[PDB]
Amino acid sequence: KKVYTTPKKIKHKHKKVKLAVLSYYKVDAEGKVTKLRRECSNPTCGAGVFLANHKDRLYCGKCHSVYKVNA
Amino acid sequence: IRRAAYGVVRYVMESGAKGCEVVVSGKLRAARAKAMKFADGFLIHSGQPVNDFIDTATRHVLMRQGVLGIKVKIMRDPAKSRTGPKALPDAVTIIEPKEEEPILAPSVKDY
Amino acid sequence: KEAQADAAAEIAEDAAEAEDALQDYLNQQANNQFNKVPEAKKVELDA
RNA sequence: ACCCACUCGGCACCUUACGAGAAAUCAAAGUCUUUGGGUUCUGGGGGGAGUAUGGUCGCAAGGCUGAAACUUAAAGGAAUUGACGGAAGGGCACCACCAGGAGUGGAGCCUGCGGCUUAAUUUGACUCAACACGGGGAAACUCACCAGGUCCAGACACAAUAAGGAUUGACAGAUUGAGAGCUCUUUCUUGAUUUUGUGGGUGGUGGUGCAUGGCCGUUCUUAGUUGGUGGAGUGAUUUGUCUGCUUAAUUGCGAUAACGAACGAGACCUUAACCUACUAAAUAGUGGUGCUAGCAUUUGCUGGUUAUCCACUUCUUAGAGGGACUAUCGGUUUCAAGCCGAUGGAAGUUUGAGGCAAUAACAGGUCUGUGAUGCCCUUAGACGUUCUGGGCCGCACGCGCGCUACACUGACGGAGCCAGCGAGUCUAACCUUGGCCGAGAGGUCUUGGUAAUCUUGUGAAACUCCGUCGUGCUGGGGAUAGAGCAUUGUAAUUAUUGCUCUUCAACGAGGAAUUCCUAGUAAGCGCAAGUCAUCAGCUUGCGUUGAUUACGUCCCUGCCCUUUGUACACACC
Ligand SMILES: [Mg+2]
Ligand SMILES: [Mg+2]
Ligand SMILES: [Mg+2]
Ligand SMILES: [Mg+2]
Ligand SMILES: [Mg+2]
Ligand SMILES: [Mg+2]
Ligand SMILES: [Mg+2]
Ligand SMILES: [Mg+2]
Ligand SMILES: [Mg+2]
Ligand SMILES: [Mg+2]
Ligand SMILES: [Mg+2]
Ligand SMILES: [Mg+2]
Ligand SMILES: [Mg+2]
Ligand SMILES: [Mg+2]
Ligand SMILES: [Mg+2]
Ligand SMILES: [Mg+2]
Ligand SMILES: [Mg+2]
Ligand SMILES: [Mg+2]
Ligand SMILES: [Mg+2]
Ligand SMILES: [Mg+2]
Ligand SMILES: [Mg+2]
Ligand SMILES: [Mg+2]
Ligand SMILES: [Mg+2]
Ligand SMILES: [Mg+2]
Ligand SMILES: [Mg+2]
Ligand SMILES: [Mg+2]
Ligand SMILES: [Mg+2]
Ligand SMILES: [Mg+2]
Ligand SMILES: [Mg+2]
Ligand SMILES: [Zn+2]
Repeated sequence: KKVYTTPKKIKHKHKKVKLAVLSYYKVDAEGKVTKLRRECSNPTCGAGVFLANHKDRLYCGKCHSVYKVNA
Repeated sequence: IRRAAYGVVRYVMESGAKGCEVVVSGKLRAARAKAMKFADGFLIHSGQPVNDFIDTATRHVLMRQGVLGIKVKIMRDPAKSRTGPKALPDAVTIIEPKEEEPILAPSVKDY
Repeated sequence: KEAQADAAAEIAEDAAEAEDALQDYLNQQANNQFNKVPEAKKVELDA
């Protein structure tokens, strides 16, 4: 055959990061829980799931894609 | 390879077959392909009687070394034919006459 | 000889075979039997 | 001199074999395990080797005498059977010739093969038995090639990670050929399904057809193989199975230490021929009558009418039978098998044509048909797989299968107008009539058909007729190219095909070579089927028109058969 030419530069798939996750429910004091990170408006999402915060962005992850909700 | 084949041939023959044939093609233990014919009794290889009497099958026996052919051919006693022609087209039988008591000046009987 | 006698047992096995000698359930309907309630919880839709 | 008989002693030959031999063979090579007439010489596995050394002879070259170490399991004899031979003798055949046909070989293009080119131009095959072959007519797919982008569909076993998250997905934006979260930016989501590592699997048009199955091609357009009782040999074997004769045939006749047999050939099977005789039919069809149109009238002639009825089976159809068995007679021959001619016959070339087809052989082709397969290689930056685009068509040239032509037995324009084998749409867009629109290509509205019912009488083509052209590359020929319109398909650019106009090449019967063919055959012609969304210059069948020439020979070629040689038997690679 030929056996391995290539121009270097391989790729990596994904880390998924690490992220100890939910430290985000904000209490005030003892024991009131004020719950940061607003929750999604669609029936498939039972308000357990939330919206991410970027520039211009509030995004539901439980919708894999669907329903951009902007505020 | 013989003991098995020859064993088959004996059972088929004893099962009343006019004849049968066993072929083994492949490679056993020797890197080169060899083949054996095993056949007994009577078989015709040509014509319509082929379809009528002989029954064949091939079978691939897959083993460690490789794969062998089993080609088996069984010919059935045409006498027993049941539904079909009861002999080869070859067969011609003449019926056997009977001794006569000739002469006997004519006379006649009555009723 | 070992082939001929091979067919001795082929006849034997053939001649001795010429004569020789509820969990009720039904999982089709068991899910219909287990259809009894107190099997779930649904409440949602805040804010 | 010659003839006949007889007898000694010669050179030989013939036939037997009592007898001998391992056998070929031997009146000695016989009278040898039932071993003794006399006598001389030589040999004791194959090499080493007639070498070394000594002695002796010779002018010489060389003669006589003549070891050993070491090496090696065979060397060797006669015969049997195969294989082969650039030996002899017999055959067979249009993949051989003769007598001829029609051609290829020259020309343009079509197609395949080599070559070169290429990022890649995927690859198998190289005399008959590679090269219009792989059903191989590749725009994606196909696809195996090249340029680049994804995904695991890495079972399962242990181990590691980890319920504080093992892992999964993605909006926009960057990015990308791309509304692929491929990757990255930000950070939601997901819940033990994955992940990481090892072991172990799995896919591969990756290698090996020189590891195989199976299949197929070839030997083979051939006629060979074998066993029973008997004859010969110690035996492997042989005779049967053969000079001749005859057949397409080891088909027979005849000769015969053989007789009578089986596989193969033959029989058989299919298809094309023949049925006024049997069984029938609105899904085939005729006659008669109602209904009905036109022309003539004197009764006639030529049509319409899926059922207005009655009758029938010649034509059509396919079940069952009949028929041919080279019959009758006559020529010729061992008056044998056969052969030939004539009459009759639907049929007399194995009736024509196929299918089936023994033993055996090849390192023939196929791992690129197969979830047939051993083993090798590869297996996440993949030789797995998928997506995007390209390539298999690339063009100084050599080879091969074809197609269309060079015209007046013709092109062309009108018109006469005649087949057969097929195929055709259910969870569907197949075969398509008819009416419109359009020069055409085609478009549109509908309709019959799962089919002897509709397409379809497939009104096909060559061909027949009446004209235009008049030998001038002409109006023969249609290569090449421009310009426009359509159709298939997501896609047509390197132009899928179709239509119209214009352009109007080579080719004026083709050197040496070489293919194919003996009757509804050749050749000319178009049709249907496969392939197929679109694409036949291909193939497989079909019918149409329909000749010239053999009816022989072994000259060329090819291949069988004996005879003969063999030191080959892995068999002349
Ligand atoms: Mg036979
Ligand atoms: Mg036959
Ligand atoms: Mg003797
Ligand atoms: Mg000639
Ligand atoms: Mg010629
Ligand atoms: Mg060819
Ligand atoms: Mg592609
Ligand atoms: Mg994917
Ligand atoms: Mg693994
Ligand atoms: Mg491993
Ligand atoms: Mg494979
Ligand atoms: Mg190879
Ligand atoms: Mg081979
Ligand atoms: Mg093979
Ligand atoms: Mg011929
Ligand atoms: Mg012989
Ligand atoms: Mg009839
Ligand atoms: Mg006649
Ligand atoms: Mg080879
Ligand atoms: Mg294969
Ligand atoms: Mg090609
Ligand atoms: Mg004309
Ligand atoms: Mg128009
Ligand atoms: Mg001209
Ligand atoms: Mg013209
Ligand atoms: Mg000519
Ligand atoms: Mg077609
Ligand atoms: Mg083809
Ligand atoms: Mg010999
Ligand atoms: Zn949501």
